Order: sequence, then C-alpha cells, then structure tokens
Amino acid sequence: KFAYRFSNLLGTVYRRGNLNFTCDGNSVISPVGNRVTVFDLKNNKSDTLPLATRYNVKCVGLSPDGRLAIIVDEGGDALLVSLVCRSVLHHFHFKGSVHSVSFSPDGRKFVVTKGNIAQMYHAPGKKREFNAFVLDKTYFGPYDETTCIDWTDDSRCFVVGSKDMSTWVFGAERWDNLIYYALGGHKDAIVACFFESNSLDLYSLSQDGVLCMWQCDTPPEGLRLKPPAGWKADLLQRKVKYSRLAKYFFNKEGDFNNLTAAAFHKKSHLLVTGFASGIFHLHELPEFNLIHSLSISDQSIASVAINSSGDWIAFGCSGLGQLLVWEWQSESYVLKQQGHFNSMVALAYSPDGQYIVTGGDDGKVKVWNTLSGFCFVTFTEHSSGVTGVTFTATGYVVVTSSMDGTVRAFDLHRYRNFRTFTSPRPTQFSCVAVDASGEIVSAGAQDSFEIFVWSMQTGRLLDVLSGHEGPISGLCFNPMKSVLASASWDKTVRLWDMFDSWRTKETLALTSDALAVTFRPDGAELAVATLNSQITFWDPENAVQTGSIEGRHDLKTGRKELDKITAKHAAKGKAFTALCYSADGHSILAGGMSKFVCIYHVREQILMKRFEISCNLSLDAMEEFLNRRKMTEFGNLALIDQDAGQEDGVAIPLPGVRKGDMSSRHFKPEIRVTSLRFSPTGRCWAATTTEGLLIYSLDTRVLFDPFELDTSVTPGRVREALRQQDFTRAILMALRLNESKLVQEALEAVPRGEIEVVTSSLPELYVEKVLEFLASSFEVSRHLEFYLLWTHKLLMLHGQKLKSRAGTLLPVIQFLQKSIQRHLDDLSKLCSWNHYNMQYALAVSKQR
Amino acid sequence: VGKIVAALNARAGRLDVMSQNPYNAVIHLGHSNGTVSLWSPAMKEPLAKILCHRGGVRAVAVDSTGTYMATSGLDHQLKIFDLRGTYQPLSTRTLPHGAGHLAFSQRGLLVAGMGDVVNIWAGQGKASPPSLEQPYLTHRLSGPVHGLQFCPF
Amino acid sequence: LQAAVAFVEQGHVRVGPDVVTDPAFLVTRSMEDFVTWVDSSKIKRHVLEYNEERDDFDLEA
Amino acid sequence: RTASALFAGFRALGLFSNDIPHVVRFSALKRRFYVTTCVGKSFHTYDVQKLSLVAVSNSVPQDICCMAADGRLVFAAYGNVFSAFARNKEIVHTFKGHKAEIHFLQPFGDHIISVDTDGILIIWHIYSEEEYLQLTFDKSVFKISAILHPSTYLNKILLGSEQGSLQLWNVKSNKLLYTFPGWKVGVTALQQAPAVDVVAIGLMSGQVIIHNIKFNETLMKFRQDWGPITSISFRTDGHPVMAAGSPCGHIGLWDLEDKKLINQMRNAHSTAIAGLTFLHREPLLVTNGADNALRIWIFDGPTGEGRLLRFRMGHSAPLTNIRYYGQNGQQILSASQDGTLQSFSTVHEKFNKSLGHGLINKKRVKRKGLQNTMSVRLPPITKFAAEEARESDWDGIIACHQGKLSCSTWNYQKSTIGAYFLKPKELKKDDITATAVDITSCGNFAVIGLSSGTVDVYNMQSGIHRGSFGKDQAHKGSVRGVAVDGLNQLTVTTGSEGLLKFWNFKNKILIHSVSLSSSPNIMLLHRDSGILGLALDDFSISVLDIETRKIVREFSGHQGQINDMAFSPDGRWLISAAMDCSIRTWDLPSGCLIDCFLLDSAPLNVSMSPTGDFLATSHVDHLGIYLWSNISLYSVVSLRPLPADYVPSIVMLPGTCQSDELIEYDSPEQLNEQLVTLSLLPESRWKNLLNLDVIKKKNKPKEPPKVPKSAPFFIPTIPGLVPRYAAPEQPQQSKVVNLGVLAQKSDFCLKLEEGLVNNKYDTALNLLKESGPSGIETELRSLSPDCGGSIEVMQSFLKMIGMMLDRKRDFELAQAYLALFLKLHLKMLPSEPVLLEEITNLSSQVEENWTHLQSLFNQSMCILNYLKS
Amino acid sequence: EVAPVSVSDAALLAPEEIKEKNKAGDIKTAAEKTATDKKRERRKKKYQKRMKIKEKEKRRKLL
RNA sequence: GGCCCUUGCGGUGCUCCUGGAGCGCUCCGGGUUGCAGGUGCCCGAGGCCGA
Repeated sequence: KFAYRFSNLLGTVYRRGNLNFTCDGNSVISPVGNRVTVFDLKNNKSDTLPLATRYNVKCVGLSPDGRLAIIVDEGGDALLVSLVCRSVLHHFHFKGSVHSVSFSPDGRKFVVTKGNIAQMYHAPGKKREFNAFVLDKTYFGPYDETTCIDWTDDSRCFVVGSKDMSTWVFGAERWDNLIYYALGGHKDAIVACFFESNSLDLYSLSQDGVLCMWQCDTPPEGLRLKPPAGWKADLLQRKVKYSRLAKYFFNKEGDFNNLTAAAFHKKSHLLVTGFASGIFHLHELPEFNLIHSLSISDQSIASVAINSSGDWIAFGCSGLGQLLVWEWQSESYVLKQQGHFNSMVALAYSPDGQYIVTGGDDGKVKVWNTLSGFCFVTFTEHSSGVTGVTFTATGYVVVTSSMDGTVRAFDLHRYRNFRTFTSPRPTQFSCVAVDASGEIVSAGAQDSFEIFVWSMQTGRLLDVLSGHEGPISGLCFNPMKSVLASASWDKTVRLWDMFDSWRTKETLALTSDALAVTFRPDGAELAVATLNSQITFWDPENAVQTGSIEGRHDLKTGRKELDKITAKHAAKGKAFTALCYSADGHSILAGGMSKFVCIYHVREQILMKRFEISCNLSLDAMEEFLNRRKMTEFGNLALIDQDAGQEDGVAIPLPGVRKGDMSSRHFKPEIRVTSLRFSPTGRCWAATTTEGLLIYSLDTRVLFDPFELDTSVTPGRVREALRQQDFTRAILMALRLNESKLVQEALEAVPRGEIEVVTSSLPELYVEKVLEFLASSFEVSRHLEFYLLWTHKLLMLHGQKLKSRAGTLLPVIQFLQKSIQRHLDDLSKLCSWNHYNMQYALAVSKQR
Repeated sequence: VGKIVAALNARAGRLDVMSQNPYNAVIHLGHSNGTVSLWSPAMKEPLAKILCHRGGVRAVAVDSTGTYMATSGLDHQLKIFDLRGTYQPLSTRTLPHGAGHLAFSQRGLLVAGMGDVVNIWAGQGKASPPSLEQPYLTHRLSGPVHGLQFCPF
Repeated sequence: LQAAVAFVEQGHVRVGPDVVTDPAFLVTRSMEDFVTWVDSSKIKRHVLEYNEERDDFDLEA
Repeated sequence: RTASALFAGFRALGLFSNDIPHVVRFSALKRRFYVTTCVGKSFHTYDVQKLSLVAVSNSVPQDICCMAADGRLVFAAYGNVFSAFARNKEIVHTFKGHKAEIHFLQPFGDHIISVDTDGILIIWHIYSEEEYLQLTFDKSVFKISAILHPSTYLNKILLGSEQGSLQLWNVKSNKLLYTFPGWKVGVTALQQAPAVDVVAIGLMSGQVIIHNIKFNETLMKFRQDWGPITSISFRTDGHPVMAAGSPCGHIGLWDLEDKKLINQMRNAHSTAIAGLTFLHREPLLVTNGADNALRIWIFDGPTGEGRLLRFRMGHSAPLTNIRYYGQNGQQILSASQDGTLQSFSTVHEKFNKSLGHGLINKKRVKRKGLQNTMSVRLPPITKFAAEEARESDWDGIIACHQGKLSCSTWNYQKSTIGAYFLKPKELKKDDITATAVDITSCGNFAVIGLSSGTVDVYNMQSGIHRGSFGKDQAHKGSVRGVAVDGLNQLTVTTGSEGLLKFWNFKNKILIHSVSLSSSPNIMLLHRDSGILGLALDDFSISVLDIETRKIVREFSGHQGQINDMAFSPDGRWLISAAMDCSIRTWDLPSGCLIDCFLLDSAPLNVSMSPTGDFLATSHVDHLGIYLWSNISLYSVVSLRPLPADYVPSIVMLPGTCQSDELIEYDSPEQLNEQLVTLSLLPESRWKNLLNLDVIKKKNKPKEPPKVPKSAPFFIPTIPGLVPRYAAPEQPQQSKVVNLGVLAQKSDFCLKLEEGLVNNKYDTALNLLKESGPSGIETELRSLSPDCGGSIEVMQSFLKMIGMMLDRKRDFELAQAYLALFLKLHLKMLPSEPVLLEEITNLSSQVEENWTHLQSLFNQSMCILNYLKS
Repeated sequence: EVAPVSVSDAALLAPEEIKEKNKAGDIKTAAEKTATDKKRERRKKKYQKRMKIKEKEKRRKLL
C-alpha cells in the first residue's frame, strides 16, 4: 500500500564544505548539509545521493578515475562510496578532525591532514577487508593545524599548508635529496598552495592577501631514491634549495579584505581567488595579470573549484547558501541558485502536479519544477515573510499571504502580481485559502481575530467574518461544496456558507485548542488536530464526530541541549501541527516538531507506518536521551559550543530571537517539519522541514504488491502464452502480478492490428491497472504512438463505463492526463512551426 | 585606583606573545614579522624594535636580573639576547621540535616547552648565559604543553 | 521573580500553542493576552483544585 | 568460485574471549598497556585503563591456534602458517614452511621462534622472512610442551617436555648447554620469576616448582589439587604473591616469603582459565577464559581479598533465539542458555547492553545478590517477540521459557525484567507449557498459545485477560504458531493436527479453515505485504496470501529440518535455514531458487536487517552472532535461477571476509517500421533551439565584469568540450603558414558532402545529435552561402531531414533541427529552386505525420476532460 | 531565473496594453457617424463635464 | 502461580569505552631551517508593577 522512497531534497544547494567537479567536468558535486547532491549541467538534472550521515559533510575527496569518492563528516566519520553505482562501499572513522582529503593524481595514494599531522594512505583495492584503508606513512611537521593539500603531477612529492604561517613540502617516498622542507615568508595563515605544471616550483597564498612564488633548482625527474640501508643492505651483501622570486599583493594598502578561497588550473596557468568581501579575481600566475573581477554577494566566498577543462569555476557562499557556476570566456552564468537555511515554511502543489511553490521567512516566493529540481521563477514583491501559499484549482495562479498585511496573486503566463488585497485595518495574515472556482479569496489574522474575504475579479473586500475568539489557526475551502472551515484557539472549528442567502453558520466544539483543518479530496470528511494531540474526524454536513485518533505517544520528541526538562515532560505539552490526507483519502499523514512523519489508517485508527525524515545529529532535539559522555560536574556546558558556533559572524546574535540571523541558536536549529503536502496526481508527496524541501516518490522496489496470485501465475506461463499468441491471457496473467517489466514485455509483444481484440476482451477491473501502467509508460518509454494507440482504444471502448465511477479514479486520470499532455505540447510547438512556415515559402515561390 | 592609564595601539595585527622584564619593568611584544617591541605606558611608540628571527616569533622570556632575553620562533632556533646595550644573540641552537613556551627561575635556569616534552638548560650563571649544549633535565608530559612557570622560592 | 523564572524553565507557561522555555523572550501587548498555564501541568491542577473546578476527564484526558 | 552469490561474511558480534590465552603488551610513544585477546578468526585489542576497544584485526581463513606479541607486532598462527600483524589491524609479513600446526610462538628480538606439533623448531627473521636455523626433536624422546626465554640471558631458550625433562639451549651456537632431569610428571607451564636466575615450573599433577636454573636448586614447592597448572604469574608491586591457574577455573594465591597459601579464588571463571597475568608494578590481575569473559581483579581489600574491578562480557552459553529490534537496525536482541537477555549493537560495542537474568522476586536479589538465590532463577528463554512502539510507556517484549506455563515480560529502556507473568487464571500446574507468542503492532495486546491448544489475548500494560479464541479451545493439538495482521484485523493460528485457522481479532469469530498436507513446524508473517510463510515437517515450504487465504508458492529442496525463516524488507526474498547446514534464498515473484551456500555448522536462527544491508545468523554451539553482507546494495548482481535439487559443494567460513523463469526484459529500439519513435535525448539539448538567443541573454550578469585597461589583448583559450572543427593543426613545425593549410570546412560540413555521394547521413547524424544547442545553431548558421557553405551542401541537410521521417525514428529531433534551419535561412530559400523540391517532399511528410498524431492526441484529451466534468 | 531551458514563452505584456482598444472595439470616422452616434458622444461629453465640476468643487471645499 | 534462613518494607560504597574532544608508534625516515598597509571597545535610573 504505502510504499514510498526518498527521491530528492529540493530547496538547498550549498551549506558547507568544498566543491568538486566530476572527472569529465560536466557535473558538480555539492554538499547540502547532511547529504551530497550532484548537479548534471550537461543534461539539466539534479540528484541527491541516497546516502545520509550523522553530521554535516566537511570534506569530499574525489578519486581520479571517477569511480570512488570519500565523504567525511564533522565528527570524523568517513564513507567510501561509488559514484557509478551511487551506493556506499564501506565505512571508516578517522580519530580526529580532518581539514581536507586529496587523492594523488596517479590514483594510488591519498593524504589526510588532521590535527598537526598529515597521514598518507594507499588507495582502496579490489580486496574486501574489515579495515578499508591501510595507513602508509605519517608526517609531523608544523606547529599548528594543517590546512590544505596539493600533489605534484608526477606524484613524487606533495605540499601542505599550515596555520602557523609556514608551508611544508614532503616526499611521497624517502628521497635522498628531499625528505622534507619548510617555507616561511608569511605573516598570516596559509589558505592554499599549488605546484607548477611540470616542476616543483610552488605558490603560497596567505589569509592576509599575499602571494609568494618559490622556485627550486632541481627538475622533478632529478629526484633520486635514497640508497638502501639497514637490513636490505644485509640481504644485498649476500639537498634541494628554494628561493622566493616574487611577492604580490591582492589588495591596496589600508584595505583589509581577507583571502578566503583559492583555486588554480595548471594547464592554463589560471588562478581564481575569492575574498571575504564577496569578490573574486582572475589572474595568470607567472605574470600576475588581472583578467577581470566580479562581486558575487555581500557574504564571503567559502569554497572555490575549477573543472578539468578550465572553462567553469564554482563558487559557494555559506552566508545565504548560494551556489554559482561561472564561465569566464562567455561572461555568463551556467547555474546560479540561492536558498537560505531554515527559511521555508510553506508548501503547495500545482493541480497537474508539475510545479511546487513555496514561501519563506525571508519573504521570497519560489517556484520549483519537480522533474528538473531547479527553481525557475522567484517573486520578491513581499517585504516580510510569507506565511501561506496556494495554487488556484484551475489556472496557473499562485496566491500568497504575508506578514506585510497583504495577500498577493501572481500569474505564471505573464509573471506579474496583478492583484493585491489588503485589510482596511493594519493587520497581519497567517494563512490563505482560495475557492475551487477561484472567485473567492480568504485570509485570517494573527490579532484581529476575524476572517477577511475578497473577490478575485473585482478586488474589493466582500466581507469580514467574525465570531471566533483568539487567532485563527487555519482555513480550508471545501473542494466541492464551496464552504469555508476555520479553526481557532477557543476550542472551536467554524463552518461558513458563502453562496447562501440566509448566512447559515455552524460551530463544532472541541475539548482542547485546534491547530489545523483539512478536507478529504471528495470533501465529505473533515480532520481537526487538537492541542491534546488527538486527530478528530467529523462529518461536515451533519456535524457529527465520525472518529478519533490518539497520537501523543507516536511523536517521539527529543530533548534540546539547553532544556532543563526531560523528553517526556516536553512531549506532554506538544501536539501535531501538520496534517495531510492521501490522494485516495484512506490514510492520513501527521507531523510536528520531530524527525518522524506518522502515516495512520483513518478507518482503523491505527498507525500503519512511521517515516524518519533525517538522521543528521548536528540538528537540535533529534535524540531522546542526551549523551552521558559530554556531562561534567558543572553541566554539559552548552554555551562554549554556542559561542563557537556563533563565531560565524555576519550578524550579531540578539537575546530573545527564536529564528533568523539575529537568533543566537542559528548554527544548530531544532528539527521541525513545518508542512506536509500530497500530490494531486498521487505518485509522490512533499514536506517542508528545516533541512529543506523533501520529495518522496513511488518506487516499486520498496514493496511487493501482487493482486491475485496462483501457483499457475508465473513468468514462465506468461512467456509460454506469449509464444502461443494468446495475447489476452498473457496480459491478464502479467497484470495479476504487479511487475512492471513483465507487463511491459506483454504489451510490447503484441503486434499492431490485434490491439482492439485485446482491449475488447479485457475485463472491467483491469482497465484501471492498464491506465496506470500506460501513464507510467509515457514518461520513460521511447515508443510513443504505440502507447497512444493503446490508450486511444481503451478510452474509446470504456469511457462511458468509467464515467459512472469517475469519482474514485481521479488520482489516476490526473496522472495519465498530464503525461499525455506533456509530449503533446512540444510537438504542437514544433511541427506547426514547420508546417505553416514551409507553406509560406511555398506561397512565395508561386508569386514569383 | 581603578583607572586605565594608557591604551596603546601596537599596530602589528594580532598580539599573542608577551612578557615583562622585572628589572626593567618594560613590556616585550612579539610579532609575526620576527620583531620584539619594547613598550612603556608613557610613550605612544615602542621604545625599540629588535629583529630576532627569520620568521614569526612565538615566545619571549627574560631573566629576573634583566640581563638576558630568550626567544623562539618558526625557524626552530632558540636564541639568547644580551640586553645590556648590545642586543646581540649570545647563544644559538636549532631544535627538532618547536619551543612553544619559555621561562626563567631565580637562579637562571631556562625551560622550553616543546610539544609534550619539557627540557631545562642550566649554566653556571655567574655572569654567563645558559649553555644550550646539552639539557639538564627532561620529562615527558601526558599532553601538549600550554603553560610554564617556576615557583618563586 | 525567582519563582517566575523557575516556571518558564520547567515548562509550565505557554504563549499560544507554543510552549517557551527561554526567560529572554519579549512579549507583545497582543501576545501578553495569551500567556497561561500549559494544560496537564501540576500548577494548573492546584489552581483548579482550589477553585473547586477540577474534573479528571478534561485535564488528564 | 564463490559459494554464494548474494551474500558474504563481514564480521562476528558478541564475542570477546576464547580459550587462546591473552598477552599483555606495553607500547612505545604511548605509556600504556594493551591486552590482546583472540576472537575466532581475528583478534581485539583493549587498553587496560578502561577496557575500551582500540582496534579490530583483519580476518584469516582458518581459526587462530596460537598468538604472540612483542610490543611492535602481533603474531598469529593458523594451521601450518603464521603471520605478523602491524598496527594491530593488517598483516605485513607471512611465514610459510611448516608441515604441522604451530603450538608455540616466542618472539626473540628481530627473530621469531615457531615450534611445530611433529617436533620441528625453526627461527625466522621477521622482515626478510628467511629461514635462519632449524632443529628437530624426537617425538617419543622429547616432545616440547613449554617454551621460555629467561631474562638477562644472551641467545638462550629453555625447553620443557611432556616426559619431564628440561633442556637449556643456545640459538646462536646451536648447542645443548645442559639437561635438567626434572620430575616424572612432565612440564606444562614456564614463567620467569622476578629474579635474575629463577623460574617457575608448572606440572600436570598440580605442583608448581620454583627453581634456580644456574646452580640447580629448588627454592620451594607448591601443590594444587585441581589438575594441571595452566598459567603462573608473579606480583611485582612490592608484595611476594604468586597466582597459579587451574582448569576448574580456580585461582590460588601463594605467599612466596612464608612458603604458604594466602587465599584461594573460587570460580573466577566458569570455564577453564586461559591466561592470568599480574600487571607490572600494579596490584591488578588480568584473567580471561573460554566463557567469553575478560576480567580485571584488584587486591586492595582487607586480607588481600580480590574484588572484581572491570569486565567485558558476552553470552557465556550457546544462543537460542536472536531477532533485530527496532526499525533503525543498529541493535539485535539475543537470548541464550544462561537464562539472560542481551542486546548487541551492530555499529560499535559501546552500545551493547544486557537486560539481566530471569528472576522472580527481584527485591530478594538486591539483598542477597545473584548467587545464593539460584532457586528463583527462571528456565532459559526459547521464543520471544518484541515491538518498538510504546516501549517508553510500558513493556514491549513477551518471552516464553522452557517448560513453563507462564510467559514473562521485559522492558527495554529499564533494561530489566517486566512486572507481569501472563497465564490463564484457571490453570496452575506446569504440565501444560506455552509454545507460541506474538505481540501486536500497536503494542497493547499480546497473544499467547498453549500446548493444550488454547489461545489467549492479554493487555501488555495491565496484564489482564481480554478473552480467548474458540468456544473452549482453538485447536485440538498443540498450537505451533500465532500471528496478528498489521492492521489488527485478522489473527491466524496453526495446530499440530494440521489445520490453519483465520480469526477476527476484535470479536473473535472464526472465518475460514485450511487443511495442510503435513504438520506445520514454524510460522512467520510479513505484515506490510500480507505474505505468510509456512514450514512443514515434510521439508517443504508453503507460501500463502493472508487476504485471500490461498496458497501462492511451494518451495522444496531442503534435505533437513527447517530451523528458522526470514523475509527481505521488500518482501521479494524468503530465506530459510535448515539442519543440512545450508541457507537457501527463494525468489517469491518467480518461485525459483536463487542462492544456496553451505556452512560448517548448522545455523539455528536467521534474520534480515530492516534496512536490508546485513543478514544475521546464529549457530548450534557457537556463542556469537555472525553478520553477512548483502552485495546487491553495493554492487550489481544478475540473479540466476539455480536447479531445485542442488547441493552446495563449497563451504563458507562464518567470521572471515574471504532462462524462461527469470524476470528481465529490454525494449527494442523500434517495435515496427511504421511506428513513430522518440529518443530519450535530454530535454535541454533540443527544446531550446528556437529561443536560444533570449535564453542566453538573461544569463549574463546585470552589471558587466570590470576589465582593467592594462590587460593584454591575448588570453589563453580552451578549445571546447567537443571539437567543432576536425583538425586544429597539421612537434617543431612552423606556426606561420599561407592559405590552403588550416582547416576551412567544418567536420559536419565534410560529412554532409560525403552524404551526397552515398545517400548516407548517419555519420553526420551522430555529430548533429552529440553537439549542444549552442553548437547546433553555429553549425546551421555556417551552412549558409555567406558563411562558407555551398548551396549543394544545404541540399544535403534537407535530404538528411527527409530520411529521418521515412525511418520515423528520432522524430522530435527532426522537427527541432528543421525548425531552426527554417528560422535561419528563410529569406534565401525561395530564390534557389533546388531547395524547393526537397520542401515539397518535406512539407507533405510533416503534414501526414502530424495529422495522424494530432488526432490521436486530441481524442485522448477530450475524453479525459469529459470524465472530469 | 538563469536556466538553459525556458518553460513559458509569452509577450510579458498584454495585447490590449500594446494597442489600446475602445469599449465597442470598433472605430467610426466622422463621415460614417449617424444621428444617434453623434448624440451619444454629445451626451457623454456633457456627462463628463458635469461630474468633474462636482469633484473639483468638492475638493475646493476640503481645502 | 512457583520463592521456604522471610519481608505490600527501605538505604548505601566502587565499575560500566568523550562524535568533533588522550593526536602522533611494522619497516623506511627527520639532516646541512639552508619588519607592505591596521584608532578599537565601554558609558540611561522614569514602571499601565507585585508583595
């Protein structure tokens, strides 16, 4: 029944770490908090890898072959993964914090810099052992923490920068002339250090903004092995110089712009450097020629990387989580995205199910395309945060309500805010609701305790509905009846009739305060979440309570770091705050301040399933029992870590702010699922949480769901029937199983001209199954008009019979419709653009 | 009295290396440039600048009598300076690890804290600097050294 | 004032549906109207017992 | 090659100690002690300060027989070959050349001494691996049973025999220094006393002789009446105390100064003592044994009474039942014959925990301890069921013991026994026993079966009887298994008579009954899928759907009794473990065998991880849990249907790292020639050709980049991801050339020219579908006569388009590229007559193709809209 | 936003805004205008002048 | 239900592996370490009070 798998994490493109391009250079690997996303610029795609971690990713090491990758979190745990199979190979635990990880270009060794040391390991082999990496050697040079790594293209020596403003260079294996060498000449921390294309000459960049060039007298092939000695000699019996050529300044005197990130392409001799002020510079190193410079953002530039070809440069800004890919030769952006952390609070689906509109505390409205995964239009008309958002039932119109006191409607045809509604009295709106017809727009207030209703076409205030006591928690229109249900904090849910001459109103009294209201898709049942964590299902027309669900125990909630009370005491005072019916309505999804979303069976009033949103342990309140290891005699001492986290700067933490830049507890926010929504199609659902926008989609692999099995029903008999040309029976047996590949083969085996016989012989029950499979088929199948003929025949045969039961087939038809719509539109754009144009040419030749 | 008499801008960036001369009462300040600055509350500019290292300085300590200064830096050199008008380095030694911290007793002994190991150099001290030829005592700590000081008596 | 600070740390006071544990929390003139004892708290049990208005059905539920 | 296809062994869980004695190892660079204990095919290292795990070694193919440590390295011996471990994890040196098992290892500086069973003694140089010296001793005359190198002796080793003689030897000179007549009992232990020239000798009779080897006098003799002296250690913290081990597990403390017994330690270990050692200059004693225990003892109490200071313990008896607990999958619940319940973590041993023994009247145990309260101890657990929901509020585990009427309850967070003993009120005698237990999904109710055939339901929170199934009893015979559906709608039970009955859970009304060919053995239900698995006494497995109550699959091929069964989380694989020492995987959608690998020992229990990464097994006589990695997750595997009557030839060791029937199908490129097909080329490549200019213009920044005036004119260039021009240049050639040398025709234009002669444009088609939209626009713009492309070549591109319409493949690319071409050269087009004849053919084809498709599209949408209204 | 493909193609400006249309949607020259058409235009112009005077006079009072 | 030197009864003293937060140790190897520009931070008591 409820077989859904996580598919993508929209809404966030960069949190922290270093950026890396894939080996071919088409895709970019970006850390998004807990996870890793690959953006394929070649095909306009974004996919999040299924892997999850305990803490945020600090380092990403990418193998030269492209098959392997190493992902390390802040806690020190490391994960060896294959990019080809998108699956985790093996696990490891580095003892201390690792600043960076770099693979040798040959592909045999990699260096891990941690604490004051750098350890060089072999690359993982084909042999499988419980311990993944065999440590090879250790180097213990610098005074203080090591920062960066670089390797010579001959893989003979490597270089490590340090925090103690000295740069150390080591040899891959013991050279007689070069065991190690040290470099000074700087007065601040080293940010990066590189090597020439085919020499050991190096560059050192300091945080102050100084670049130093070091040149040695010995060619890299001049390195000679140490003479064997010790016990090898017993078996057998039976220095370089560096000089500072040049020193360059990236800034004018009197300006303090700290260098923060650097990247260097050897073959083109190209340097790209990003500074604390948000500007980056390009240079050609041996002459230090400034090509051009840009300003990206007010925030600093955290990480910078350049692809193999050298055309694309990647920039990340952790201040707003902004990711940018820049092509310097074309002077244009390839990709540019921005998403603030913890911003999103709202969610909606288009009626087709193709787009998702969200609003955040920042005040921005964003529309995302679920297939591509990228935002394509953003509206900034609102000044303060957006509390609610909704699509109209028919048009491509999005309506938002904000703390500005305004409810604005935007069109997607012309991309303009054509209508704005405001109250006569200055009040702040908390939610929005729009009728299915789209004529009526409604909103509720934080303080004025009254619902405002406006007309869409005219734009005047139709009415103010009063009677509630306390703020309005939520509103919802009945999809089929055009009545408005609003819940308030006076333990009441009120029903308002709009197209009624006598203004009939209903009240539904509750034991405790109400928080949310939702209608089933048909509109005959209503759900209210109350403060005692109960979900009550009512019949709106008769005002009778059909059922109730107790859900306090299921919402497993964990203690925050600063909470004096325990988990149970806090849980006794928290309830569900987000509800959403399934497409069919047989199940209900509930969520709140926890990492769990609970799916209940409404009729049985039992919990079918519990979904874990995240396992990131760098987010507050995830785990019920805090670790005893961190306790000391004076307490857990959370304020030390609080100051360390707020050392990010950018703003100044302010007392009493729960959320935002000025909030002190911003580095580790609490885990909260702000909202849930289900696709009208019924093939996926989404949730807005602190981590981002989460998409869960149907995947057949998760669960096996046969319909009517028999000992006779088997793929052997299916193919036997196929060889015997009894197509109908093979189709029926392939449909009794719910395997997509077998029914795919069974349908594709049929030659044309026998379609109508098969369609006529099909019984009524299998019609819905065939339509579902055809709808799934149009997305990923090459054979367009074959399935067009199939769909045409079944529809023209069974439309009249499907009309009577059209009520229960809504999630299917919607699905099918949009798929059949999609391809059609592009063809209608292109083919006609040929036809008439060609005819026009054929006209001109005649007049000559 | 409870009043701030002076607040001086060293004009050298971050300040992390500091010691005083009990005989002289002046303050020594180390910089990443390799210079040690002599300061007094009356002057708005340093009394003198002394170039001691080819890289950044990380420690400074002077004896009770005020005759000698001991400094260590990034070039892994331990130096003994003559503070009686000449300011020449009397003793020099290259070290495997780095001397993070330094101190003097009241009899003239010098201890350098390197990593998790302490080493004490002793000399006759009768109008002579400590002899850095070979250390007097050694001891290995459980963790890296973060502070050194001798008991007065 | 030491008793008042004690209560918010022990989670006996809520501002609307949200329960707040931070003593540093400035309350608006509108929002001061909706500060009250959180349900199923021992203090609200004592208040309701004093007023002879304690019923086990509603509070415990 | 590999016995299995889908599975491979990864690690063992819950094992800490075995019979191989431990060694204590001081370390350089870290002033601490480390003790290394053998665990099956690997070894574990713990710091003695807090008994924390620091390293886990790599696996070896055979079980380790002997172990040695010399500070720098750890030496392990398996079979006739022994290896050296570096960093406590990974092998760096292996030493072959012995034809018998190694029974003693003695590290000697940079050289290692190995003594074989047959009687060969060989010294190996470690690093070079060469053979230094070899000696043999007659098995009948002198069989080596103890080896010792006395301290402060240059190149000297002392050898003892089972016969009773001792020989002192010099390795370097290779000569016999002296022969000790010894005692007729025979030597079983050798130890260096805290003196320059004194040794302690253990004997098989229980007598320990402390001797001076230089002048051959016996200082003292001590006798224990407990059998042979396994090991001896000396206290070096300033007190003359000696400890000697015994196979009974007892330890005797002898006073060296006054030649007397101080005190005796009784039952330090339940099994035989493996090795005991006093820590250097410490009042601490380290003991391990075969009972999977490692213990530390401190002698600081009055009268020097040792007390238990630290320990690391696992199950000391063979396992009975194991099961994953929780949906996260990091912990496993296991019960053993010792009568205790324990939880083992799958990520790290620090999260391991024990739930304690079965104990009636717990408050009595507080007063008198575990010992002296043996009467209240409960019989061992045979079956249990646990549920994670409601674990915080009340109990979540139900367990039935061996031969006991009542069922016990357990609490996870409290980590102790529950507060209820569930039984029918009427019965009191123990002639009837409980056989099957199950707990519902919500966790409120527990269903208990009886051997009499009665089935009862109890509430977990209160323990109150809530009714029973059937008018008097559910089944005539014993109830073998019970199960509850996930939605609490159907309850299904089995009987020994062979009947399968389905009940309603709420009102307890019988629904349907199914007869079985053979008596059912074990029973499990996969709740979410609704798939029920039955194992019968005739060795077959029957699979049926709970909803329709009818059989769906039959599996046969096991050659022994089936012990336990397991499902994959997706529900596609059924794994069953049998007495024939084979584990078989069945594919439910196909109903055919997929995997069958043999085992050395018969597997008792099997369980699949909730996440699906690992498979857990337990064996008949082993004390630990073994994990098997599913390789389908981290690698692609092609399932192959094996024959049903298959016997696996190859055996796989547990703890070491090292047709018509199937369902897979690939779609052809074209179903029929007349059928119109589309490529799955990405959307961004072809859909944005007509709007390319405006799309690129918006991408450019609002404020142009700042360019310095001093910047030079020439900057380095990157040619591009794909070469639009075939040949860049014709090692040290010139760079100044006249005209006629550099390439003047695009590779696309060259392919088009060749297409005219042979009427083949596939080569040009491949370039056209590989270049991106920016490249495509440039190529078509270059095709114009103004840009250097002949009107003959443009005739070739028009003929390219027509061909793609006759094949009716790549239909969207045909419309996309033709639309761009029309946009670019519409003005030049009607003037040139040659291009017209192509259009008239092209115009007809696009008209007939679109009109047929446009009708089919339009009839579909109008019907769907009519269904909506 | 910046992207390599465009989802919606439109003028960004309404057809009425590009070229304004009268209420009737047709234009008649002075020659074609009949008796009633000229009467209506006279009536509307007097109608506008009347109401504007009221609005100006009301605004004058408020000042 | 089982308990038989017992208890619907109560208390103590030690042990129970820091995510980042006891790093660095098979072998090899460590020797000839071979003055750009800085002006910060802190300084408000009046009650729509309760007792």
